[PDB]
Amino acid sequence: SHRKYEAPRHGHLGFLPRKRAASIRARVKAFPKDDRSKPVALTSFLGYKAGMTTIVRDLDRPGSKFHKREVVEAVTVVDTPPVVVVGVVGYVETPRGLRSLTTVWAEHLSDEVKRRFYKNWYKSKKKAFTKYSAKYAQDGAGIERELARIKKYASVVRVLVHTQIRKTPLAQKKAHLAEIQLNGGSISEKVDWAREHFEKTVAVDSVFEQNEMIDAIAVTKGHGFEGVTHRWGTKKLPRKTHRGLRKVACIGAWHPAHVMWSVARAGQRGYHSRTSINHKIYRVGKGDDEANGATSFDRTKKTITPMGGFVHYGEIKNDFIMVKGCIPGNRKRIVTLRKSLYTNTSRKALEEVSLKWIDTASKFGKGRFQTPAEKHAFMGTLKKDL
Amino acid sequence: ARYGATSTNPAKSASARGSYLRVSFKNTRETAQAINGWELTKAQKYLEQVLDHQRAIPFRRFNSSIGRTAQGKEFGVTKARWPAKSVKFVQGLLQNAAANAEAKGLDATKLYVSHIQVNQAPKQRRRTYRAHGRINKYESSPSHIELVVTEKEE
RNA sequence: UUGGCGGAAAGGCCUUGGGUGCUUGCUGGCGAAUUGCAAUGUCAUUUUGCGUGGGGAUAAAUCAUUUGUAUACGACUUAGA
RNA sequence: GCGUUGGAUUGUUCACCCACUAAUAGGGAACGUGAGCUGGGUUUAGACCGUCGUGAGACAGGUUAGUUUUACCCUACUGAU
RNA sequence: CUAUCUAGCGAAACCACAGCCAAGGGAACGGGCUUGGCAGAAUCAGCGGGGAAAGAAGACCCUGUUGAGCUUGACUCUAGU
RNA sequence: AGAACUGGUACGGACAAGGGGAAUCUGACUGUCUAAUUAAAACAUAGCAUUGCGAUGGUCAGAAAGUGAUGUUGACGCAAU
RNA sequence: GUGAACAGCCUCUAGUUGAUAGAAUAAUGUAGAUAAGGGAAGUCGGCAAAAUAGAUCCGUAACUUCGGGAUAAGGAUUGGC
RNA sequence: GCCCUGAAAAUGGAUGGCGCUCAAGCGUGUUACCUAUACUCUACCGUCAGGGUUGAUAUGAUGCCCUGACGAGUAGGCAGGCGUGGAGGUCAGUGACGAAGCCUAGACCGUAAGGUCGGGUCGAACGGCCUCUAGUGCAGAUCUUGGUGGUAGUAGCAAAUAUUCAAAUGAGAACUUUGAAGACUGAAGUGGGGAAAGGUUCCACGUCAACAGCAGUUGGACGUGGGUUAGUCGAUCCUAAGA
RNA sequence: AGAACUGGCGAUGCGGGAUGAACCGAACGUAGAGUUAAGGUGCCGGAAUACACGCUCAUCAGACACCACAAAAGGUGUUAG
RNA sequence: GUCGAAUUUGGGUAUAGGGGCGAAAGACUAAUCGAACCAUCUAGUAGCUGGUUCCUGCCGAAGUUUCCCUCAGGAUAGCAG
RNA sequence: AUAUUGGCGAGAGACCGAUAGCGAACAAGUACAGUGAUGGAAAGAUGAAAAGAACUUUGAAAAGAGAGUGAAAAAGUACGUGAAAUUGUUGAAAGGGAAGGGCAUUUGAUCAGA
Ligand SMILES: [K+]
Ligand SMILES: [Mg+2]
Ligand SMILES: [Mg+2]
Ligand SMILES: [Mg+2]
Ligand SMILES: [Mg+2]
Ligand SMILES: [Mg+2]
Ligand SMILES: [Mg+2]
Ligand SMILES: [Mg+2]
Ligand SMILES: [Mg+2]
Ligand SMILES: [Mg+2]
Ligand SMILES: [Mg+2]
Ligand SMILES: [Mg+2]
Ligand SMILES: [Mg+2]
Ligand SMILES: [Mg+2]
Ligand SMILES: [Mg+2]
Ligand SMILES: [Mg+2]
Ligand SMILES: [Mg+2]
Ligand SMILES: [Mg+2]
Ligand SMILES: [Mg+2]
Ligand SMILES: [Mg+2]
Ligand SMILES: [Mg+2]
Ligand SMILES: [Mg+2]
Ligand SMILES: [Mg+2]
Ligand SMILES: [Mg+2]
Ligand SMILES: [Mg+2]
Ligand SMILES: [Mg+2]
Ligand SMILES: [Mg+2]
Ligand SMILES: [Mg+2]
Ligand SMILES: [Mg+2]
Ligand SMILES: [Mg+2]
Ligand SMILES: [Mg+2]
Ligand SMILES: [Mg+2]
Ligand SMILES: [Mg+2]
Ligand SMILES: [Mg+2]
Ligand SMILES: [Mg+2]
Ligand SMILES: [Mg+2]
Ligand SMILES: [Mg+2]
Ligand SMILES: [Mg+2]
Ligand SMILES: [Mg+2]
Ligand SMILES: [Mg+2]
Ligand SMILES: [Mg+2]
Ligand SMILES: [Mg+2]
Ligand SMILES: [Mg+2]
Ligand SMILES: [Mg+2]
Ligand SMILES: [Mg+2]
Ligand SMILES: [Mg+2]
Ligand SMILES: [Mg+2]
Ligand SMILES: [Mg+2]
Ligand SMILES: [Mg+2]
Ligand SMILES: [Mg+2]
Ligand SMILES: [Mg+2]
Ligand SMILES: [Mg+2]
Ligand SMILES: [Mg+2]
Ligand SMILES: [Mg+2]
Ligand SMILES: [Mg+2]
Ligand SMILES: [Mg+2]
Ligand SMILES: [Mg+2]
Ligand SMILES: [Mg+2]
Ligand SMILES: [Mg+2]
Ligand SMILES: [Mg+2]
Ligand SMILES: [Mg+2]
Ligand SMILES: [Mg+2]
Ligand SMILES: [Mg+2]
Ligand SMILES: [Mg+2]
Ligand SMILES: [Mg+2]
Ligand SMILES: [Mg+2]
Ligand SMILES: [Mg+2]
Ligand SMILES: [Mg+2]
Ligand SMILES: [Mg+2]
Ligand SMILES: [Mg+2]
Ligand SMILES: [Mg+2]
Ligand SMILES: [Mg+2]
Ligand SMILES: [Mg+2]
Ligand SMILES: [Mg+2]
Ligand SMILES: [Mg+2]
Ligand SMILES: [Mg+2]
Ligand SMILES: [Mg+2]
Ligand SMILES: [Mg+2]
Ligand SMILES: [Mg+2]
Ligand SMILES: [Mg+2]
Ligand SMILES: [Mg+2]
Ligand SMILES: [Mg+2]
Ligand SMILES: [Mg+2]
Ligand SMILES: [Mg+2]
Ligand SMILES: [Mg+2]
Ligand SMILES: [Mg+2]
Repeated sequence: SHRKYEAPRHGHLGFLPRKRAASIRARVKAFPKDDRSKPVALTSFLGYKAGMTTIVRDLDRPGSKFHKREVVEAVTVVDTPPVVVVGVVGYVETPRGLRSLTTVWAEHLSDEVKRRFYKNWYKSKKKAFTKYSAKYAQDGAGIERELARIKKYASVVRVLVHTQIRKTPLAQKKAHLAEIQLNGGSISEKVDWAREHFEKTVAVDSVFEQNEMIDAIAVTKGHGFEGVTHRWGTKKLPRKTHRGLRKVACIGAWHPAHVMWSVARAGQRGYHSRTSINHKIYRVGKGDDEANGATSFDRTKKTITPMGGFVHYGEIKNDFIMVKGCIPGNRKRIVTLRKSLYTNTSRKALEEVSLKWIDTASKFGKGRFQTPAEKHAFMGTLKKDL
Repeated sequence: ARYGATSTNPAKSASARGSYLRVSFKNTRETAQAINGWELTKAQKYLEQVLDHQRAIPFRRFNSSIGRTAQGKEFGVTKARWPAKSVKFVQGLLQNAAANAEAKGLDATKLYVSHIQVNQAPKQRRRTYRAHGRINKYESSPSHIELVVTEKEE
C-alpha cells in the first residue's frame, strides 16, 4: 500500500556513494570555459583552510530592509602563499575524451615538491628528476621539442603547480601538486607562459580579485562510520523501540526482494569531495602587509590572525583569500579555489563589499579583546607583567 | 616415525614431532604454513618477530571474520594474526629438529623446513552450560605437528 | 643513407643517393630420381628460460616507530639517517 | 520532474470536524513494511454485564487484564580492504 | 560496559544442493528451468529486503465411525438411601 | 525558643526524600489467587438472609466393622447455601 | 559519625581485593545523564522521564459513616558563627 | 483491407532476444533447403511365433540352426539372473612361499545386478560348482546407535566500583607467596558461629596429565598421610500434633 | 462447478509451440545411412537477406493456432470497390 | 503493593490420584495437573502420516458399475498379469 | 504315564558372532539418574613370548631424534586389521555470480591387447 503520508526523501541521491574521497586533495572536475581573447591566467589556486572569523560591512542591496546598514557576516580564511610552477601538461582531444600527450617539467624542483613523489623521503636517495634535469644540458633541445609538440597539439594546456607548504604553519612539509588549466588562448603562448613561469611563483592576487565569486573544492571533514540518523537525517524511532531507535524502520518492501540503493544505510560520513560554488571574496590580503586585518574604518594595525593564533592552524604569514560564509573541509586541509564557471549577475554577485571591521579576538574562547594593546588598555597593569 | 608424505633425502634430513599438543589446530596449521619451505634460521627469526608483534602469520584457510592488519601485506593478504601458543610449539619443534640435525651431523647453515604438517589430534572434551538448562560441547582442537628440515643441495 | 609528413590508438606513409643480391624481359648448359602410388609431410608467430658477446643505469615500497586534517580493523594523511 | 501537512475523537482502515497551505490527488509494491518497532484492537487461558440455554455453556454483543523469541550464515544494500 | 582489534579459550541454531537479477511459463510469487541483463580472486564492519529464514508433525477450520474435561430426565447402569 | 553578625541570597547544599486537584465506573475496607503471560471489578471478608438437625439426630466418611469427622460438640451449636 | 532511624553515605575491628585480560573509543546497543524556545502538539493511553519531597511555622475545601478527608490544597523558613 | 484515435497501474523487460521498414511486418503463390527416439534399408541385442535337425566322431536336443515380426511405460503381475550369512555333496579347490579384509582417475568380462586380475597394506582362514536354508541386499522412514563436518577460530568469555609497583619461587607469573600502595564489604558485613544438607571439602607434605569456560608454580584439583578426646554440650529421657 | 462421445495426460520420453502434463508432429531396444513430420531457413540457429504480386509508416507499428486479450464508435491517412 | 497480625517463617505432623487440598485460578499436589509419577496389560488399536533394501526381460492398468453408519475406507463388477 | 521361561547337573544346535546374542562375553543389574516406586548404560582383541624400548642426545617437562627388542613398531598398552564421513602435507588439474552430469572430440597423463 501507499506511504499513507507524503514526505520528501532523506538525503541527496546525486552525492552517492557516501564513500571516502580517493584523495585528500579534491579534484577539479571542470575548469572555466576558455575565453581565448583574454590574457593567459590561472583558473584556480591552491590554499589551506586556516579557520573562520567574522566581519562587519555595510550592505549595499537596494530594496532590502538592511540596505546601507551594518551586517555581521561569517567568513573563512584560506592561507594562500604563491604557488610554484614546475611543469606544463598538454591535453589532446580524442573520440575517447581528453588525453595527456606529454608533460614538460622545470629543470629544478624544490624539496617541497620532490617530497610528493616519495613515501619514505628521509631514507631515499632523492633521485627524482635527476636524469630529467639533464634534458636542460646545453640548449634544452629535448625540452623545446616537447614544448613544440604541446604547441603543435594539445588543444588544452594545464600547468603543474605546487604549494609552498613550508610557508604555512603546517607540520606536513610535503607540498601539494595540482594541474591548473591555462585560460587565455593561443596555445602557443599558453605554453610560452608556462615555460617562462617555470620555477617561478604565482601570487593569489594575480588569479583572484576582490568581490569575485569563486568555488571551493575540498574534501569535507571526516566523521568515520555513522548511523542513518545523522548520516541521512532520518526520523528517530520512538523511545519504545526494541533493538535500537537510531535506525530506519523499513529498509524495503517485500518486493523487490532486495535492499535498494535509495534506502538510507549506516556507513561513512564526511571525507567526501565537494565543489561548493558562489563564495564571494571579501579580501585578497597580502602576507607582507602589516595591518592585514585592518580596514579603512578600523585602522588598527593588526593582522588577520586572531589573538593566540588560528585554533589548530597557527598564524597567517602569507597572502590569504577571505571568502564569505563557509567552505567544505576543515582547518589545515588543502582546498582548491577556482574561478566561477559562469557569469553571475544576480546583484548578489557584482556587489562591491567594503569591510568595516575584522574580528581578531581569540577563537580559543570567549575572546574579549582584538589586540594585546587593547587588552592592556582595558586591564591595566598585571602582577606578572604589563 | 612414519611421518606424512615427504620427497627429501632421509640422510640429509632430521625430523621432529609432537602429538596431542593442546594448541589450536587451525592456528597451528596457519603457523606451519607460514614457515613451510623457509630456511631454518629465517623461520626462527620470523617466529620470534611474530611473538614480538613485528611480523604476523597470514591466515589463509581458517580466517573467516578474524580481522585485518597491515602486517599481512608482505604476504599479500589482509588477514593475519599472532598465534603465540602455536608459534611457541612450532619453534620448540624447530629447535628439536635443529638438535636432531646437529646430532646427525647436518650442516645447520643449509637447513630449510622441507616438510611441516599439522593435523587434528583427538578432541579434549569439556561441557558448557546454556540457557534453559542445556549442555553443549566445549571441546579443544589439539594438534599433531610434524616437521623435517633438510640440507639444501643441488 | 638525405629529408619531409603523420598524435584519433600517431609507431606508419613518402622520399634522396650510392652499395649489394635476384631478375622469368630473351637464349642456353648442369642437377633433381628410391618420400618407392597419397599420408600437413613440418617452411608461420606467441611468450619464456639459458648460454655466449656488446650497449646502458646504479632505486624504492612495505613492516616497525610517528602524526591526527583519518579511522571499527584494514585503509588514509604526516614525520623521522 | 516536484510537493501533497499540523491537530480534537476513534485501536481503528474508513469517517468527521478544527486549521494552515500551492495542494492538503488517488493508489501499488505478499491488501509493502512485527528476527524494524508498538500491541490500542482482533483472536488462548482470568473476570463482569445483557440476552439465550434446565445445565455445562453460546454470542461480528459490550467491558477489564493478558511473555511479541533468534542473525554470527548466504545474498541484497551500506560503507571498508 | 559492549560491539571493534589482539593473546588465550571457544560453542549453538541451522544445513537436499546452494546462493546476482528482470520477465516468461510453471503447483497460478524461481537460486536453479527458458529468454535476456550480465558476470573477475580473497575479503572486514554493519544491516535487517529476501532465503515464501529458524524455532514446533498448525493450537484456528474440516475429516476420523480418535479421545478427554464438564453438563443434562441422552442411552445403559451404579454406590448410597 | 529568640537575637546579632556573616556569605556570589547560599543553606533537608552529597545522601535521603509525597506531585497535586475536579470527577466518572467499579469493589465497602485490611486480606487472597492463576509459582512460569491475566493482581482485577475476580475470591475471601465482617454484615444480612435462608435451610437441616434435640443424638434412636443433621451433614459427611469407610470394603466392612464392637468403624469414623463435626464431637473434649448440643440450637448464642454444628452442618449446607 | 551524619542522620528520627538496623535508611542512604564515610570510617574502626574482621574479611576480601575473587570475577579472562591488553589496545583503541566507529555505528547500533545496555545502563546512567544533560539540553535553548515551546510544553503532551507524541502516543491507544503522559508509557518513560521530569517535577514534589526532610523538618519548623502558617493555612487547609467539597464531602463525610463525624472516626476522616489531611501531608488536602496553598505558602514562608532552613547554612555558618 | 492495412495503419491511426478510442487504448490508464503500479521493480526494469520482453514478436524468445537482437534487430527488422519495396521487412527479417501483413495477405497470397511457387520452389529450394534444415532436422525427431517418426518412415525406408542394413547390422547387432533381446522377446515372441513358425519351423529344420539324434543317421554317427555331435561331450552343450531346455543343444545347434533357419525364417518372420516385434521392443514406450507408473501402480502391478510374471520370468530369467546377480549378491549375502549359514547347511549337505563335490573340486583329494585356495592359503603363513600369505586366507579373509581394506586401499588402489591400473587391466579384463557382463546390458546389469556384479564377476575376475594386477599393485600396496595385512595377517589365518577362505572359495568355484550342484543343491538346501534364511534374521539375505538401503538413500531416505523429523529412522536407531556411533562417529564427523560447514557454521567457525565465529557467537562470545561485558552484572557484583579496582587494581598497581617491586621482590621471592619457578622452565614459564596479570592470576602463587611476601612487602608496599590504592580500594571495597561498612556490624540487617564480603566479619565471627551454627540448624538442614554435604562427607573429609578440615590440615600438612608432594604435586599440575585432567578440572578451575584465560592462566596457573595456585586450589574445595591430583597423590600420600594426619586430624574430630565430654558424668556437666547434644542425642539418649518426657510428652505435643500425631504414629 | 457438473454431464455426453472420442482422443490424450496420469503412466510418456522424443522434434516443434522460447519457456509449459494435456497443443502440433510423432510415441522410444543399441547403431549407421537416407527421407521427412510439425515447425522453421537475417543473426542468435541447422536451413534462400529466395523468387513473385500487392498492402502498411504507427511521437504505444506489426510479426503465427491452443496462448498469454481488446470493443463499440470514428479518421480527404492510404488502397481497392 | 505490604510491612505488628487473615503477618512471615523453620522443624515436626496429617490429608494421596477420580484421591487430596483449594480466601476458588481448574489453581496446587517434587520444572508433570481439565486427573501426578512409576511399572505392567502393551509391540494397545489406527479406514490416518512417513518409510519399505539387487538387476534385467516380457506384459501392463484404474480413478468407472452396484452395495455399505459409505464420502480419506471396503466389498463387488470392470480394467491387468 | 502329565507340566515345568525357577533351582541343581549334563548333552547338543543348518541359532548370534561384541550396534548381534540375555540389559549385562569385561569389577552388570555395575557406573550413573530419580525423594521414591523404579530407570539403567557404555565398555572384548599388542605380541608366540614384555622380549613393554637398556643406552645416547635435544627439551623444564610431556615428549622428540636416534639406538634397540621383536617375524613385523605399517603391533609402542592413545596397541590385531584399520573403511567412510571429516582433515593436514605433497603432487597434478581446473576455476568472470555454484558444483556435479550426457553425447562428441582436442589436449595432457596413464594403460591393456597384437
Ligand atoms: K482433559
Ligand atoms: Mg502518496
Ligand atoms: Mg546538517
Ligand atoms: Mg519493547
Ligand atoms: Mg572557539
Ligand atoms: Mg565474512
Ligand atoms: Mg564479530
Ligand atoms: Mg552458559
Ligand atoms: Mg538449571
Ligand atoms: Mg500486509
Ligand atoms: Mg519483515
Ligand atoms: Mg515480531
Ligand atoms: Mg503489522
Ligand atoms: Mg491488547
Ligand atoms: Mg479471554
Ligand atoms: Mg436463565
Ligand atoms: Mg466469536
Ligand atoms: Mg527473479
Ligand atoms: Mg505469472
Ligand atoms: Mg529457493
Ligand atoms: Mg541464462
Ligand atoms: Mg541484525
Ligand atoms: Mg531477511
Ligand atoms: Mg499436522
Ligand atoms: Mg499437532
Ligand atoms: Mg465414515
Ligand atoms: Mg468419550
Ligand atoms: Mg477490593
Ligand atoms: Mg495495615
Ligand atoms: Mg502468572
Ligand atoms: Mg502479573
Ligand atoms: Mg465478590
Ligand atoms: Mg543525633
Ligand atoms: Mg528543553
Ligand atoms: Mg529551558
Ligand atoms: Mg507550562
Ligand atoms: Mg494527542
Ligand atoms: Mg497524533
Ligand atoms: Mg485518542
Ligand atoms: Mg510513570
Ligand atoms: Mg502541603
Ligand atoms: Mg481529595
Ligand atoms: Mg492499435
Ligand atoms: Mg526468424
Ligand atoms: Mg509473405
Ligand atoms: Mg535410428
Ligand atoms: Mg521355438
Ligand atoms: Mg518395455
Ligand atoms: Mg544368520
Ligand atoms: Mg591377501
Ligand atoms: Mg577412490
Ligand atoms: Mg594371528
Ligand atoms: Mg532383515
Ligand atoms: Mg545409510
Ligand atoms: Mg528409497
Ligand atoms: Mg536423520
Ligand atoms: Mg545422530
Ligand atoms: Mg569474538
Ligand atoms: Mg554478555
Ligand atoms: Mg565487574
Ligand atoms: Mg586479576
Ligand atoms: Mg598481595
Ligand atoms: Mg557501597
Ligand atoms: Mg566503604
Ligand atoms: Mg584447604
Ligand atoms: Mg582454563
Ligand atoms: Mg592450563
Ligand atoms: Mg586431597
Ligand atoms: Mg545437658
Ligand atoms: Mg496418480
Ligand atoms: Mg504423449
Ligand atoms: Mg509461446
Ligand atoms: Mg545458419
Ligand atoms: Mg473498426
Ligand atoms: Mg475457566
Ligand atoms: Mg508394529
Ligand atoms: Mg506394452
Ligand atoms: Mg446400515
Ligand atoms: Mg492421503
Ligand atoms: Mg550387547
Ligand atoms: Mg579393537
Ligand atoms: Mg604385520
Ligand atoms: Mg585412535
Ligand atoms: Mg591398529
Ligand atoms: Mg577419507
Ligand atoms: Mg566474486
